[PDB]
Amino acid sequence: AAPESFDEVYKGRRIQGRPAHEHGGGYEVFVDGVQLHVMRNADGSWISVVSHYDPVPTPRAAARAAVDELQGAPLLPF
Amino acid sequence: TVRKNQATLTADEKRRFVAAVLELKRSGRYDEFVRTHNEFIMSDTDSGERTGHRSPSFLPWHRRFLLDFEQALQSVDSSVTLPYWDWSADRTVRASLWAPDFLGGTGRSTDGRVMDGPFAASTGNWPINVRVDSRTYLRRSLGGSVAELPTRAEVESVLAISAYDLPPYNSASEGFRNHLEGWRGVNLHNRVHVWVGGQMATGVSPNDPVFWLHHAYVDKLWAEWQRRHPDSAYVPTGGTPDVVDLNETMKPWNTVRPADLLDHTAYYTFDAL
Ligand SMILES: [Cu+2]
Ligand SMILES: [Cu+2]
Repeated sequence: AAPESFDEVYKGRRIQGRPAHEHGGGYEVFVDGVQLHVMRNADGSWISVVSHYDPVPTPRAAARAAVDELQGAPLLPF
Repeated sequence: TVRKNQATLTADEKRRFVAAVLELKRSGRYDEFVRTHNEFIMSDTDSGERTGHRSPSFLPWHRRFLLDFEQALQSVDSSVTLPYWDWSADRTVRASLWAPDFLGGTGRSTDGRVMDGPFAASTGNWPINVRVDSRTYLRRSLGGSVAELPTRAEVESVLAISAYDLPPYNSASEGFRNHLEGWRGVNLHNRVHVWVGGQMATGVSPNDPVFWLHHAYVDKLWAEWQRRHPDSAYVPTGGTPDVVDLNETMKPWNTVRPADLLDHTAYYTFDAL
């Protein structure tokens, strides 16, 4: 049972999330329109491929962590 | 073939290790290791097939991956072996690991760019090609995202756990493998990736050469655990969906099993165990 969708501007960038060589994602996240691979762990936390070792509670938190990691840089698609 | 603590390498050993890594990068071989790891990182899932991570095969898979990489190093310079980083001992930004004659140091605060050492982008010798964050320079923020590396006392607490792994054989498990990996508990291996920051904190973490020294120490700790618990061995031992059982083969190689990898001494020894 997937998290709610979201859409906001965070540190100047548009982050979006929605229920839906990589895994089976039941949830999609985008940073300025580029898909960010994210994953849910057994305990309900989330990670993304630009912060894979640091679980955060929600997909929005994972999108925000990716924006923080990117420091303005465009995301490349997976 | 002896794996040595990085802190003990001679100047000649550091020079030869660096040169062999830079040749693997130059020739294109290095980036394919980064790519393989990223594919597993992105595919292993707690409710589905899982081989490289978040699963009992985290340890033998990384053992074989590091052996593949060491063999490639040895194809450039047969004297080179993988050193290990005891991050419980060498825990500050001042460790010689991070000196300009070895891996170089932390990234600058503006954009995390590493500015010294052989892998700094300014050398022209370490392009970041396999990437998700679009920038093409090595980045680090040592101690940025988490204040401290694990301590010896924390490592000891994990080494004392008797069971290798437990159902559900994923990031929710109790047992040694998942505590060493770090998804539960005081957190060893995951926290080191987070502590280094930059590419080491991502799905393309072998872009940083410290990846290999981190995992060589994680691999050493598995060997130490085995010595502490000679009545404990790899599980599961057959018929487990989505999980590599003891005598099942492992992707991507398909021709090796966890069983073939439990005893490191068939391949290398440590300076001290
Ligand atoms: Cu890994
Ligand atoms: Cu790792």
